[PDB]
Amino acid sequence: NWTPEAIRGLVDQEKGLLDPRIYADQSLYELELERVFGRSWLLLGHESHVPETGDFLATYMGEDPVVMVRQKDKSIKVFLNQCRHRGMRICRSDAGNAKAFTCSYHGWAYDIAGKLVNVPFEKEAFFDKAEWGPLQARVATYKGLVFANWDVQAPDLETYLGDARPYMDVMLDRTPAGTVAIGGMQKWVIPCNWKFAAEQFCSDMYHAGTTTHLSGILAGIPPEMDLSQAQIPTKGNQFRAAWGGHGSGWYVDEPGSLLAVMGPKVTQYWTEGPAAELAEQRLGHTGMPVRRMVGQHMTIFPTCSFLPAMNNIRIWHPRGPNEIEVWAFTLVDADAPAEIKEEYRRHNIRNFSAGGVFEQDDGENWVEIQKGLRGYKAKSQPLNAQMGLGRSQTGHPDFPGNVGYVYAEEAARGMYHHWMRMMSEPSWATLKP
Amino acid sequence: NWTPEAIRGLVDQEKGLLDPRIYADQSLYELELERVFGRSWLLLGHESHVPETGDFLATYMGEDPVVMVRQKDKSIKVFLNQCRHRGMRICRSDAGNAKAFTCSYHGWAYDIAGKLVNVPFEKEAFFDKAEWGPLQARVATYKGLVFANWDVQAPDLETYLGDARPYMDVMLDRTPAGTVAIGGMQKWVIPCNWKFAAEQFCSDMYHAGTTTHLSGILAGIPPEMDLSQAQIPTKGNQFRAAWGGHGSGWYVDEPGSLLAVMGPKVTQYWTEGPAAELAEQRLGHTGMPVRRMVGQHMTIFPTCSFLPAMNNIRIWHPRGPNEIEVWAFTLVDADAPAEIKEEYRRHNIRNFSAGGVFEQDDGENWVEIQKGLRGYKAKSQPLNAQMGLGRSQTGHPDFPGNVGYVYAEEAARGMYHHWMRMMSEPSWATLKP
Amino acid sequence: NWTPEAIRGLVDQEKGLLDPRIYADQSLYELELERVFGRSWLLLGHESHVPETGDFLATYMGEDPVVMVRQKDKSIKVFLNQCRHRGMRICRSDAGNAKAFTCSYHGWAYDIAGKLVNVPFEKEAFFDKAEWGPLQARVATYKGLVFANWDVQAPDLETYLGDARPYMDVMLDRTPAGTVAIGGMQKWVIPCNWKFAAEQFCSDMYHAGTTTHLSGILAGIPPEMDLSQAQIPTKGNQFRAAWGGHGSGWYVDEPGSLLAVMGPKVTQYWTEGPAAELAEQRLGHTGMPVRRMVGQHMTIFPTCSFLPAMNNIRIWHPRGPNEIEVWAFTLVDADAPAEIKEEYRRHNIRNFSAGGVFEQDDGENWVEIQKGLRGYKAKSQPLNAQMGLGRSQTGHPDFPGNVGYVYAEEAARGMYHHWMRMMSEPSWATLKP
Amino acid sequence: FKTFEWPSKAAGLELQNEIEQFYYREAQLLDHRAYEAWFALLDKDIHYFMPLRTNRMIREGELEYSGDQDLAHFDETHETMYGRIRKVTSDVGWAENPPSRTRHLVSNVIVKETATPDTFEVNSAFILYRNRLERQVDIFAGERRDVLRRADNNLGFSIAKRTILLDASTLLSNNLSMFF
Amino acid sequence: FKTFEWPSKAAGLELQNEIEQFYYREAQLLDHRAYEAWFALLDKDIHYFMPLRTNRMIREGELEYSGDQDLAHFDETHETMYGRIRKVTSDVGWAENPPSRTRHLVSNVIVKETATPDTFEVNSAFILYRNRLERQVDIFAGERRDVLRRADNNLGFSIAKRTILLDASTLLSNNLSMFF
Amino acid sequence: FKTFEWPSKAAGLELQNEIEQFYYREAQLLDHRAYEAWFALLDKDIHYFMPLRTNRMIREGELEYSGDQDLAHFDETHETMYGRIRKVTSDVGWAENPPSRTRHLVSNVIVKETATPDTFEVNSAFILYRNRLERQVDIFAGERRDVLRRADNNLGFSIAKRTILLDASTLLSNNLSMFF
Ligand SMILES: Clc1cccc(Cl)c1-c1ccccc1
Ligand SMILES: Clc1cccc(Cl)c1-c1ccccc1
Ligand SMILES: Clc1cccc(Cl)c1-c1ccccc1
Ligand code: FES
Ligand code: FES
Ligand code: FES
Ligand SMILES: [Fe+2]
Ligand SMILES: [Fe+2]
Ligand SMILES: [Fe+2]
Repeated sequence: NWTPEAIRGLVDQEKGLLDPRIYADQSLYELELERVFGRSWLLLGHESHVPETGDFLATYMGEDPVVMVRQKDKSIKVFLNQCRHRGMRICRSDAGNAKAFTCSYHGWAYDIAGKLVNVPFEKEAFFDKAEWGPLQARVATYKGLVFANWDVQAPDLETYLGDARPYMDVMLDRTPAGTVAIGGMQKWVIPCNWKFAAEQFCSDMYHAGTTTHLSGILAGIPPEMDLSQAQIPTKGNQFRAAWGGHGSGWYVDEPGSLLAVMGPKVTQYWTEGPAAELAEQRLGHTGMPVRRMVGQHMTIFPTCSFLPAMNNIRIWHPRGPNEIEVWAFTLVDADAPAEIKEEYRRHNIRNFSAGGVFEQDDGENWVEIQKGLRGYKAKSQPLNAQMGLGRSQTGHPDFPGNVGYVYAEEAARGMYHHWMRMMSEPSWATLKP
Repeated sequence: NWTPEAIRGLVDQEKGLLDPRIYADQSLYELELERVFGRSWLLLGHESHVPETGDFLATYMGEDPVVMVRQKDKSIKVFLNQCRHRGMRICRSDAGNAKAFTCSYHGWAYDIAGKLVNVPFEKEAFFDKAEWGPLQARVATYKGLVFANWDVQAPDLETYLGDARPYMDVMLDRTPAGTVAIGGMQKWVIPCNWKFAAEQFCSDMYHAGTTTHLSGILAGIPPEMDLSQAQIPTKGNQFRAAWGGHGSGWYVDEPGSLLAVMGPKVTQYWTEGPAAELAEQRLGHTGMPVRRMVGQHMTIFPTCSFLPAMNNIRIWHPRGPNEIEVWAFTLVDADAPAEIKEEYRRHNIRNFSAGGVFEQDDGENWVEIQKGLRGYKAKSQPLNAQMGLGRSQTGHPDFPGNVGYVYAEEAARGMYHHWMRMMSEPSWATLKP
Repeated sequence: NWTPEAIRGLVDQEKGLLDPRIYADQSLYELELERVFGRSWLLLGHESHVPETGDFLATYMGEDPVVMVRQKDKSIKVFLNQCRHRGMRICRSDAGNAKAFTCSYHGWAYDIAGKLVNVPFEKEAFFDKAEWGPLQARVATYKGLVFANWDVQAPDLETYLGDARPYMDVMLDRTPAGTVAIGGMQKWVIPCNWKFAAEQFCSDMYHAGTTTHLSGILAGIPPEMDLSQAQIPTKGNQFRAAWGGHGSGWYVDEPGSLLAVMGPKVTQYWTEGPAAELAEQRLGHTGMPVRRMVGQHMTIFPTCSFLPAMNNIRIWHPRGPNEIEVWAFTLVDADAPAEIKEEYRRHNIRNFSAGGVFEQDDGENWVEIQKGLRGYKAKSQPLNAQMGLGRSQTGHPDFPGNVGYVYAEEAARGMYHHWMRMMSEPSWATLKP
Repeated sequence: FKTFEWPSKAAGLELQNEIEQFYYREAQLLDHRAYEAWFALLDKDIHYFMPLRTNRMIREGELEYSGDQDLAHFDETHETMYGRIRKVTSDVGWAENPPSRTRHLVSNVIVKETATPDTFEVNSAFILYRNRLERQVDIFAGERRDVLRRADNNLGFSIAKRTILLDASTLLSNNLSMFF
Repeated sequence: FKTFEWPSKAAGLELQNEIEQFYYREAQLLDHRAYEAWFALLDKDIHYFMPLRTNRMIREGELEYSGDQDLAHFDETHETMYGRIRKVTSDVGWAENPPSRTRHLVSNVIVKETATPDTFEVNSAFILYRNRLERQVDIFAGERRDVLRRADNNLGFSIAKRTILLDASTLLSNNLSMFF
Repeated sequence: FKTFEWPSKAAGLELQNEIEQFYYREAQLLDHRAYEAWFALLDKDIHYFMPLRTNRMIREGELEYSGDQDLAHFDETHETMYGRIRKVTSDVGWAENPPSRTRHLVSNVIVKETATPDTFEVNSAFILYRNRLERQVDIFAGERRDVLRRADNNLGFSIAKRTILLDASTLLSNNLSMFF
């Protein structure tokens, strides 16, 4: 048993200290499924994954399989992919179009809303069907992205997102046409804890600007150029959300990393011309000079991560303390030129799939970290999250909210600090913004 | 901790509700091994598996490997397959004939009764060998079948079986010559809880009359006939044992199911002619119209299941909450014509092997169910076992015991009720019938 | 919970009884990592594995990855192969030479002593580097062999070894030139508890004098000779250390088994001629007639095993209660003839690697034992450790320390007794010699 | 089932090639779920057999495989194979709806003549890799002993007999919903 | 991606042999990390492709694979393949330094002529066994559909196109740091 | 151990077929436990070698394999293989009594001539699948580098030298109770 006291002591944001047991302990894992995944807003995909009536995506909330499905009234319904009779999976494929769903075990039939409409031999054997359909999640959409939450007490999505939204709009709100998902969702398995993946995208430009991605960068520069010429960006900022453990980081004015990653046509599109002007115009209300932002990472706590200029998105599905699945897709402006959509597609494949020249080095690190945490002494001393400690300020002229340097772990400490709060505060009365 | 109070709360036969944690909880599993498998009568096989002196079969009682061996005095002994010196497996092959057993590790030698008869270097290094043989189980036969129980305080097998016996005798007591096992014991692994398997065969005709086995039936009907023409059986009954969690269900008068599974020759043998009338005569003391019973499923709690018309028998070997091994064989009447024996062999392979047109779809269902149970929300709400609630009664003119309709869960509720009883009552003083 | 009293009950050296749960219990295992591996002297290898400045070996202490590295001043350091920033492996290959070590995740650079010497962006984001390097182990040497211990309160190596040292010298101190390791370390995985393996090499000549290795001997005798004529020694002795759970056993005079294992050239080298005479000269003061010792097994508790005349050395790395890794290497006298060195290499490969004609049969036995222990009844009765009970003596006329017969379990009882003590006594005030 | 009794003179280069290509084509049909096209290969008198395999002491090695009057994993005729093809192509056939993804890697093809013209006895090795749903992987390895007759079809041969010797005692898979 | 449309008349023995041998040589380059020599085999107009694969009800089976407009596991040109070769031979390419140990087992080779003389469409099956670090094992199975052109190099052919059909939906490996 | 130096001009069809058929026959002997017949294939001067393999950084790539003066998994002469054959065929050889079930899938055969007539240097790839007892499965991949001599025996050739390069560092099996 884990006391709330014992839990509060796992993360110290004032000293910048993290207890390594957070990444490996089985008991904390099972508590996370209740206290974190059981009541957070989790990303399921984009509206365009399910555009027409009956279109469905089978996905996860924690280790709970769920079905995301468009309704006739254009609403999106999300219910548990589990029959309340004997637990069978109702929707048994990845995606498609359904007129209804039928349990393959005993024939209990559901409408596309997840409502139990038929039970074979009901008169001869029975009970209200309106109470025996699968558990529904709350569904909210933020500019295309579809989110779900089990907990009726949890704040609404917008309140939950708070002052993180400006940095989501950088990617999501550049045109009145909105975003669309390029077809296809890549899925793969990494034997590490979800928090390493979530933290890296929340807070860790450090690893991309140091050693992890030297070879990724090398793959992306011209053949004639070598690493000794590689343009190091050191200008940038980091955002920690007012509430919720969200965080983002980005480079400023230095297109070195974006150009290597996304090529010249995407970099020019993101920074110069009609689309880039309109985006800055559309985002003027936040005051941000979005065209000076060249390469950004972000996490919406716990497990929604994305790279704005590059438009790669990922959902981390936890599979115990020692495993995750990565489900990845990419977005483009719905009204982007064919040539640009094609650039985003090819470079997202080249850099960020399981074969990606960036992704490869990420998983290699995470895998060894987790293996180390099997050791007793490897868990006996805190890890260092002291970088940038006491250096952030809520009054930056360019960027809103709690802002520090690009190489910092203020967003990180915020993430672990909020993880700790969700783990130690049973009741939303205290937990809410 | 799992207190009796808490254990009592996992099953509710009054309201017909099941806590799905019973299928997934590791702690409950460890208790099951002690409280259920440690003290139930478990099927090890048939007498004809070990026909001659020294003939043995290596099998399991839960996760304890045991040896079942024919003795010199024609009795059968079952002992733990584990040397009390340092734990080595005494009998290392699946089956065969032995004059003796010798531990491969330090040469401790055993007769075919499990008795420790030789310890190498005993005089130089030592203690009474008579106290150091492997643990022996109680062994009882019921009409050809060999059951074992570790617990000297448990009821005897006849009492344990109680009013389930008439329904066993439909399969086992049809001829004065008895039954014999077809050679061959199939073994395969399913990643699901043992209770899903035991309940299906205890109580779940419903799944075979709805969706699970539609393609199974399709595979067995004439090439010219399609699914629509397959007559739908809806006539039949279900039995719940007075004591012990045993249950059975069968179709009455409508032979369509049996015809597709076993074909016309076996269907004929079971229902028309001399052998069929001899069966009804031998069982007249029950008053059951056996020739009208056409397709039957039964579980003798916990893990002994069979299908009396088709003579398929299975033992479920638990392997943690998330896995079983299935070990399967088939029985024929010993004096049945050779032609009928061949038919029984062929259609058991075709239907109930790991590649079986029926079996295939059971494992597919169970696999996805257990997978769902990894989720937090998936274990948070009860499962519905309300079918036939209140509708069973003890006075049926044709079939004795607590009897209701074929599509019901009275047998299922009884099984989980008894499971609950063994899990929460340490003493046989309160537990016995 | 595992209280001291409960832990004391698991092992009874007076009666010679072992509770089989010690090999299977997950909770006991995790305590082991803390109370046994966390404060024992663990074999990491031989000095010649890291002969020159910056030579390293990536190894383990329990499940903690460590780096063993030669320093300019000729001392050897051992540190946790884990970066304190976010846990990454600092040294990512098996062995080689290093000028420094750099973390692949964020570029924290370390010198060959494991001192944190450069943090990228330290000036602009930060804390004292001297306090943030990997945890350091105490390192001690005994006649070539490198041990490490985390615990600063533990006894020093010599005191830890006590009167086991003369039995080690039989292999390690035969020449003023010392020993050298042959190149290469074999590594393989066995799904069994480490204690089976440690005990076998501590106390178990019995298994080689009975049944385990009948086919190993058969592989090493002349083709003209068959098993019935093989010379099975029955003469020898067993040592139990005064403190620490160390043990050894050996054959006396009868060179039959050594000849079958090592061939005639090695047997003669060990027993007759100038080299054997020098060894007798060097070691005689310890009271040992080394030239009569013809095949010996030893364990330094917990996981350092070796076979003095065959010079096969092994490290058992725990991987949970149900698995180990075996890391094997072989030693030779540095000044031995080239021919004898070659013979040591050939015969160690032939006998003692994962394909070894001896090693094959040990894994085979252990795999089955551990599998058996998944059973509930398999863990419910004590195992027999009564061999040689009250037959050992401390004033033996030919051998020093506490000495009994070769086929005894006195050295095993001592091993499990010390194990019990390490697991129940948390202070070195009570535990120390 | 002893070692395959290969002929001392190996089949000519063209026959060897013809039979290897037949298997390669068969694997393409199976790995692309062309179940009716594959079933057309089966002769009306096909015996399609996969015996049980057990752990025996050397002394009792003759009892390793299940016999003709014993249970087996498969023991099929043309009529029963048809029922299975009807099931595997069925919308209600859950075990293969959604379908698995399989790979039949075929090698070690040894060709042998029979007493009958254009009828061959063939030995080969295989690995069947089956991937199912999100994360299920079942690996099978074994040998096939076929009787093949030349035939005027897109593959050049038809299957008269097939026995599969699978390297497994207890099946590690939850089912055998695939074809060997 | 249906059954490979193999030609009625089999390839000549010499042609069959040459292409199998090409593949064996290619496997040796890859398994021995001769990345420079392997890249030399890629023609300038190379399209190297590995589509995503999904679970679909039979009635929606046509949606199994991703198209040219969707994401993929690989979708490469000579230029981007170059970058990958630069990374995999790089001291700071962590995913392959230390390098992995791989085996490309190649079989089921079916050769088909095209409208271009000395250009061939080739189908083949593989198992790629990848072992890495201490204990990591990833096993892949699938088929490759190549366009090969006759070339004056040490291998005999160049690769104009490669499509790899992997038997997987969710990849069970943490990455694809290997070449197919 | 660099890339196999295959000859520019490939072995002829007949020679290619003979050596492949040799391996398929050798694999059948092994997989059906014909240990005495298998052992007869080994010449008096056999060297049978399986080096250790370690994780190294690219700069230390030349140290990947153990050497002649190092430990190995196997390093055998005719006399030592003889003792291994007596153990594996012995009733009291527990590791293989009960025997395992193995499959040696052979492919990727490259044939290279030597200075000596009727003596060939041969490269090939394998997957060895080992199933044992109730549930144990050990999968091995690698390559073989053989020196074969034409021989007047049942199989066509005798084995003069065998080096096995296993794609493994730490062995994931509990033993190597099989032959490669
Ligand atoms: Cl790896 C990288 C390259 C270029 C731009 C960015 Cl934001 C990144 C990046 C930084 C931290 C986490 C994930 C991705
Ligand atoms: Cl699947 C089936 C077909 C025909 C007749 C029966 Cl009793 C069954 C059957 C019903 C419940 C459990 C197992 C099998
Ligand atoms: Cl197996 C053997 C043969 C000859 C001499 C000895 Cl000490 C042994 C031996 C005895 C116990 C453990 C390991 C090895
Ligand atoms: S599980 Fe869905 S109907 Fe029974
Ligand atoms: S374990 Fe059976 S004699 Fe030692
Ligand atoms: S983990 Fe080593 S530098 Fe970040
Ligand atoms: Fe990264
Ligand atoms: Fe069923
Ligand atoms: Fe041994």
